Amino acid sequence: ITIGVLSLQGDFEPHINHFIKLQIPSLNIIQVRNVHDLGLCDGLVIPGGESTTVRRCCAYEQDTLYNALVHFIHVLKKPIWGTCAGCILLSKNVENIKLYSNFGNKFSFGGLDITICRNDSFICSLNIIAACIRAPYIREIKVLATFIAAVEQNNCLGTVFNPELLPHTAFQQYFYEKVKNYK
Amino acid sequence: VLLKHGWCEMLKGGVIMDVKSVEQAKIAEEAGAIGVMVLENIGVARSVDPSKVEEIKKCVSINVLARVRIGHFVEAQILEELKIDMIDESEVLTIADEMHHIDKHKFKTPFVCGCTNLGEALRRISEGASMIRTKGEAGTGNIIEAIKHIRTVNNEICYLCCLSDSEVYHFAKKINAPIDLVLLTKKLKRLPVVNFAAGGVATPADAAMCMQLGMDGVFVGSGIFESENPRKMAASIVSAVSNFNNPKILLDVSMNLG
Amino acid sequence: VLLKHGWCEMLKGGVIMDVKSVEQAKIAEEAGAIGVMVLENIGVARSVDPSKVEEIKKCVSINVLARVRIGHFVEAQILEELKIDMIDESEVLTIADEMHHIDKHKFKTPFVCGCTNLGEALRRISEGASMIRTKGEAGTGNIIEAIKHIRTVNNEICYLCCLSDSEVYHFAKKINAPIDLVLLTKKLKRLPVVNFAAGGVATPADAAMCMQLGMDGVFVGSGIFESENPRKMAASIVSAVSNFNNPKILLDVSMNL
Amino acid sequence: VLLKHGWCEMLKGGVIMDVKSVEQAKIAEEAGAIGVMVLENIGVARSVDPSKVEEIKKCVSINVLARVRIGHFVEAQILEELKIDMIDESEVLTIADEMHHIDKHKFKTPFVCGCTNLGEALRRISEGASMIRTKGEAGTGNIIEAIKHIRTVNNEICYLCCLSDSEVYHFAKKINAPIDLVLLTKKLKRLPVVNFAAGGVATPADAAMCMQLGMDGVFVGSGIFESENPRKMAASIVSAVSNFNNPKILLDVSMNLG
Amino acid sequence: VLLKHGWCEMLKGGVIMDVKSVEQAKIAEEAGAIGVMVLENIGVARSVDPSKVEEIKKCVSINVLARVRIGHFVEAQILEELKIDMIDESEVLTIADEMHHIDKHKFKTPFVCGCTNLGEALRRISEGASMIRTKGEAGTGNIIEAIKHIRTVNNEICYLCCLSDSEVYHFAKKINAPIDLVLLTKKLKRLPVVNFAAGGVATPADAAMCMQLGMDGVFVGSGIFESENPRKMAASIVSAVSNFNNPKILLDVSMNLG
Amino acid sequence: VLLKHGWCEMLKGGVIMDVKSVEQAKIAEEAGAIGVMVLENIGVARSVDPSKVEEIKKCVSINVLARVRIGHFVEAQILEELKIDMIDESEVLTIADEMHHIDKHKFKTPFVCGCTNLGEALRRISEGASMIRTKGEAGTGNIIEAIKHIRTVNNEICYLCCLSDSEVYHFAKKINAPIDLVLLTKKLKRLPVVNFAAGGVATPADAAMCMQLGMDGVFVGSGIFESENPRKMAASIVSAVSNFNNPKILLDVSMNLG
Repeated sequence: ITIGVLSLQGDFEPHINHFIKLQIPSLNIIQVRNVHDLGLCDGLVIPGGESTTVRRCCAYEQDTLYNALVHFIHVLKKPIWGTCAGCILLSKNVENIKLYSNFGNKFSFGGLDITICRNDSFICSLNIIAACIRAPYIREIKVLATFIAAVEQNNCLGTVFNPELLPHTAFQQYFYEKVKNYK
Repeated sequence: VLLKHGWCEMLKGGVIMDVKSVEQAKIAEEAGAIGVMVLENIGVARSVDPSKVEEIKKCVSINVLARVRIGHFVEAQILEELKIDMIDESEVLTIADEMHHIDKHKFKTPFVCGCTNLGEALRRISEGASMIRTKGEAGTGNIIEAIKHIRTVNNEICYLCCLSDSEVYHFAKKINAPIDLVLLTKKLKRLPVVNFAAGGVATPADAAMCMQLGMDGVFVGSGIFESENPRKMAASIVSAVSNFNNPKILLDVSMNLG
Repeated sequence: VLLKHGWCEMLKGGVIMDVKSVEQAKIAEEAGAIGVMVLENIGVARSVDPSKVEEIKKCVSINVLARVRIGHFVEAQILEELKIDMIDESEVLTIADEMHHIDKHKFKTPFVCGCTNLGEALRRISEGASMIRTKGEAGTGNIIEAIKHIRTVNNEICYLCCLSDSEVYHFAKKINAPIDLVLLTKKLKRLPVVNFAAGGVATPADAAMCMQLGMDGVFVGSGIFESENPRKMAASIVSAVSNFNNPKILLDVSMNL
Repeated sequence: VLLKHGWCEMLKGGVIMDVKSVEQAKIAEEAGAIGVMVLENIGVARSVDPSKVEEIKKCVSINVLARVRIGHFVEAQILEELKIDMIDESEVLTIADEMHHIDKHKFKTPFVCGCTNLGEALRRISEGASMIRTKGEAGTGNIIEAIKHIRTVNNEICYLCCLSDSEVYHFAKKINAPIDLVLLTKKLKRLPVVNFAAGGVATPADAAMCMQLGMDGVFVGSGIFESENPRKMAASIVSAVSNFNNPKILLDVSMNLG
Repeated sequence: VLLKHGWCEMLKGGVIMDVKSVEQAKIAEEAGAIGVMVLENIGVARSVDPSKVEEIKKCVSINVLARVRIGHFVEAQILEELKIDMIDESEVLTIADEMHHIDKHKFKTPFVCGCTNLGEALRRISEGASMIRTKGEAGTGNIIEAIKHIRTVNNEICYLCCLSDSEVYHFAKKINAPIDLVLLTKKLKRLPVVNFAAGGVATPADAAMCMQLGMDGVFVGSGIFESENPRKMAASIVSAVSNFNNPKILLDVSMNLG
Repeated sequence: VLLKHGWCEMLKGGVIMDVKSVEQAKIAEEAGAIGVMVLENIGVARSVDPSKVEEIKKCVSINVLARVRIGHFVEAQILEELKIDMIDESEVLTIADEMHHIDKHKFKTPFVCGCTNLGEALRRISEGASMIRTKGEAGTGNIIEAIKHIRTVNNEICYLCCLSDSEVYHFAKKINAPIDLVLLTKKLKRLPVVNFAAGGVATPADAAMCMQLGMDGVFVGSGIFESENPRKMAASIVSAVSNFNNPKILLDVSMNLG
C-alpha cells in the first residue's frame, strides 16, 4: 500500500496533499524521481506539470528513468495514473509537434490506445459514465468519465482535468481503490 | 484568480530561461525548461517589441513570458492582447511609475513580481500577483543577494508562524502588509503563491542550493547561452532543479561543464 | 461585531461626560448625557477600582464606560465580567504594553480607541474597535489638537474618495492601513465606525465646532464639575451638541456662564 | 484670451512632433500630427532663426510652434510678428531671465508653458499661458517624470475638489497659486486650460499611457526621426493617441515598430 | 545542579513577597506566598544584615531569599553559611562588580538572576543560575518594562523553535549565548529554568497578566504592605496567580482593593 | 569528528601549496608538500570544476583540497561526493552566504576555515571545522597580516590561560565564543584543532617565521610557480618548515632562491 508521485515536474505537491487528506494510516506517499523510488512504490501518479520537462528529466543517463517507467508499466503492469501531461505521456500517439524531434513514438510512455492533442481554462461538470487548466483534447481512440473526461484502460488511468485543484478528493480515493484492487 | 493560482501551482519545480531569440528559445525547450522569458536582443530599457514575443510564442510549445516596466499598465495591455502566458513586472527594465505598480487585478494574464522581504511579497500578492521571485541582483552572477532574500523571507514566515494571535496585528504593521494575507501566510506556513528564485543562479549548484532552501523553481538569466556549451549547461541546470536533493546527480552534471 | 456597531450607531449626537463619583454621574444623567466615563477620584495611573464602576453603573440608567491601559488585556477581562457598557483603551492612563493593543475581537464589550490620523483609526478598527475618538490634548482645555486631528482625518478620507482604483493600494501602504478598510472608507466616504471628539471641549462653542466639523458626538472632560455651575454648564454642552447648527441656541447657552 | 482658449480646445487629442526641417515637418503632417514644433538643426541654446520657422510655416498646413527662452520677451515679439501659431516658453533652451516669465498677456499669439505641479500650472495660467505641458525630462526618453508629474497634478486637482470652502484659502497659499484660479479648477474639476504631455513619450504605449491618465494630447520629441522608419513610427504614435483606449489597435501599431 | 532545578520546579505558580520585617513576613506567609525576599528596613545599597535574615528564617515556614550585590561573591558565601533557601544577585542593590557575575557553580544554594532578553537569561544559566526573573523597573509600579521583557524573551524562544539547524549557530552568536543552551531552549521550547516575573506587579490584574503571558510566578515588591489592607491585597495577588485564567475570580479579588 | 582530528594531526609540520594544474601538482608532490589545494586556472569566483579536482586527485598521491564559497553548502556536497581529502570554506572566493557558514557537522569530509582572532577560530570549531588557518591577506605577498593574526591568537590563548574560573565566563562573552571550547583552549593551552598559517608566505624565511611563532604548517600561494625555479623555490619552503629552527639550513635554502 505505497503509491508514489513523479516529482520531476510541477503539481506533485497538490497530488500528495489530497492523497494524504484521505486519512488512511496504511496509505503512504513518497516522491519519485529515480529508479530506486520507482521500485519502492506499488503505484505511480504523474502530476499535471509540463510534458517536455518530464520527458527530458526522464532521459537522464541514457533513458535510465524512461526505461524504468516504460518497463515498469509494460511488464509489471502496476497501477499508474496520468493527469494533464500525464495523459500525454500515457498515450501511444501524440501529434501537433511541429519540431521534427528524433524521439518519434518513444516520446510518450504509452499504455492508453488513444491519440491526444495538447493544443484555454474553464470548469466542467463531470458527467461520469473539474478544473481543466489547459486540458489536452483527445482526437482519436472503456471511458470511465465524460463531460471524454477520464479514460481507464488496463492498469492505466488518464484524466485530462486536474482533480487535485478542487476540494473533493473522490478521484484520489478512486486510484487508491484501483491500487488496492490490483494488490 | 483561482485558475491563475492553479495554473501556477502546476508550474512548480521548473526552470525559466531568459532567452533572446528563437534558437535560444528552442535550446531552452529541448533542455527541458517550463518557460522562456523573451528578452531584448541588445539607455532606457523598454518592453520588447511584441512582434518578437509573438515570434517565439509560435516556435515553442512551452510557456512564454515577457517583461513590462514597473507601473507601465499599457505595455501590459499590449501583451495581454497578445495572449502571452505570464507577464513579469520587472525592475531590470527602467521604472515607468516609481510610485505605483500595475493593478494586476484588471488583467486575465497572471503576473510575476519581485520581492526582497515578506512584506513586499505580501503587498504584491494583494495587488494581484500570481507568482513571486526574489529580486537578487541581476546581471552579476552573484547568488549572495538571492540567498540573502530567500532566507529573509523564509525566516519571517516561520517567525510569523511562531507568533500569537494578538501579536499578528503589530507584525502586519511592522512589515507593512495586509492583515488578511499575513494570517493566510500563518495558516499555510509558506507564501500564499508560487515562489521562484531569480538573480545569480548560474551553476547547477546554485540552482540546487535555491531549491534546497524551499523555493519552487529557478529563474536563470542569459549566462547559460554565453558559455561554451549552451545546450549542455542548460540541461544541467534543469537536472539540478529536478534532482536538487541528489548529490550524486549534482556532481555528475557539474563535471566538464566548460 | 455588527451588533456592537448597531449599538454605537445609537450613540450618535450625544455627549459623554467623564465623571468621578455618583453625584457627578447623577448630574451628567440629568444634564442629558448619553454616557458617563468613570474616572479615578484623585505616579502610575491604573484602571479605576471595579467597585467604583459597579457603584455608578447601578446609580445611573445611561451607559457607563471605563478606562483600561493600552494593552492591559486583563483589566479589560475584569471589566467585561462587570457587564460594563463600553470600554476605553486610553492613552491618558499609563501604557501597560507600549508595543501592542488589546485584541478587541475576543471581548463582547465594544471598545473605543484614540486616533490622530486615518491610518491609526483604520488600524484600531481592524483590531476590533467599535468606536473612535480624536486623541486631542487631554487635561489642557485647548481644542487646538482636537480640531487639528478632526481636519486631518476628514481631509484624508475625502482625498481618498477622490483617488482612483490603482492608487488606493499605494495610499493604504503610505498611511499603513489594511486595504479592506481603506476601500470601505472610500465606499462610505466616512470612517466605518462611529467617531467622537475628545480633548479640549470645554465650552458650548467648542462642542458645536467639533460637531460642525462632522463628528458624531463629544467626549467632555472633568472641566464641567470644576466650575461655578456644573449642572448648568453640563446642560449647555448637551444643548450645543444637540443644536450645533443653530447660532441662536449657541448664544443662549453661552450667556451667563 | 477666450479666443485663444477656443483655438486651444480645438487642439485636444492631437500630437505635436518637434521637427527640425521641412522634410521632417512634411513627414509629421502626413503622419497626422496637428502641429510641429520647429527646432534647431544641430553651449547656449537660443531661439531658432525666424527664417527657418518661416520656411516650415509655408510648407505645412498644420500649426507651427516655436521655442523662446524663459523670460526673453523680445524673442517672443519677433515670433509674434512672424504670425506663428503658438509660442513655447521652454526650459529646454537656456534661461534668459531666471527670475521672471514673459508677460503673455501682451501678445496675441497663445503661449504654452511647462509645469510640474498644480501650483506652478496655475501661476502660468495667471500670467497668460493658453496651454500647459508637463516638463518631464527632455532628451532621455524616460517617461518616469512625465507620469510622475501627470499623477501629481491630477491628484492635487481632485484632492482640491474634495476640500471645503474655508480650506481652499489655505491650499492656495500652500501651493502658492492665485485664489481665483484655484476656485476655477475646483469648479471645473480639471485644469482650466488645455493640458498636454511632454518629455519621454517615445513609444505608442507611452503616448497611450499619458492619454489614459487624462492628458489632452502628447508632445513628441525627435526620437521619431532618429529611428528606422520615421513615417511609420510617427504614424504609430498618432494612432495610439487617437485610439488610446483600444488595446487591439495599440498592439497593432506596436508590432514591427523597429 | 539538577537538585536545585528540582526544588525550583516545585516553586512554579507562586508569589514571592519582598518583605521587610517579621510582621510583614508573617502576613505574606498567611497570605499564601511561597517565599519572602528579606529586604533592608530603611547612598549605597548593601546586602541586608544576616542577623535580620536569620530572624525571619526562624519565624516563617516558607522559603527565605536574600539579595547580594552583582559580583559580590563574599556576601553570597556569608548567606550560604546561613542556610538560606535562595540568593538573588540583584541589580536593585549597588553593583559591586560591574564587570563580572558571581560564579554560582561553587555554591550549593540556588541563585536567581535578572534578565531582559533570551541572550542574557541564557548566559546567567550558563554561569549557574537556577531561576530567572525579568528585571522590569523596580520601585516604579509600571508593568511596562516587565511586559516588554516577557514578550521579548517569549518571542525569541519561539522564533528559535521556528529556525533551522544551520541557522542556530548564527543566532547564538548574535544574541551572544552558549550554543549548548540555545539548542536546549529550542528542544524544550521554553527557558531551561524556572522563570518568574518581577518589577511593576502591583495589582491582581498585573499578576494575572504576567501569568497569562507564560511566566511561572510573580515577584511582588513592597507595595502590598504600603496599602490600606496589606493582608487583603496580599491574598488578592496570591489568588490572581493561582486563578490567572478565571475572570470571575480576578474581578472578585479586584473589588474593594482600597 | 575525532577521526577527522586524528587525520589532521598527522598533517602537522607540512606545506600545502595552491596548485593550478597537474604539472604544478606534480611539482608540489616531488617538492615534498603534504597536500595541494586545487585552484582555478585563470568578476565572481566559484568552486573549480569538479573534473579538474578529479584529474589532480588521480595524478598525485598526496592530499587534495578544494575551495567552496562561504556558506555554499551545495558545492561542498558536490566535493564530498568526489571523495576529496579536505574542503576549504574560503574568503578568497566570493561569499555565497554573507550571513551563515556551512554546517560542517553534516559532512564526513574535514573542513578548514579562516580566522583572525581566537573568538572567530573557536566559533568555526564549534560549527565543525577540523583545521584553522589565519586569513592574512591573499594575493599581496605581505606577511604583515598573517604575523599580526598569529600573534593576536597566540596572545589571547595565553592571556586566557592566565585567568581564573570566574573570569572565563566574561571572556567567552567578550570574544563571543562557546564557553565549552574556551575552557578546552585553556586546558590544552593551544587551539583545540590543527592550526596553519596562510597568506603572505612567499620566502623560506617567511615560512620559518610562521613556524617559529607556533603554527603547525603553512599554506603557500601560487608565487612558488611564478618564479624562475618553481621546483627549487618549492623545496626551499618545504625545507624551511621542516627545519625552521636551524639558521644554517635557512641560509642554505635562501641563497640563489630567485
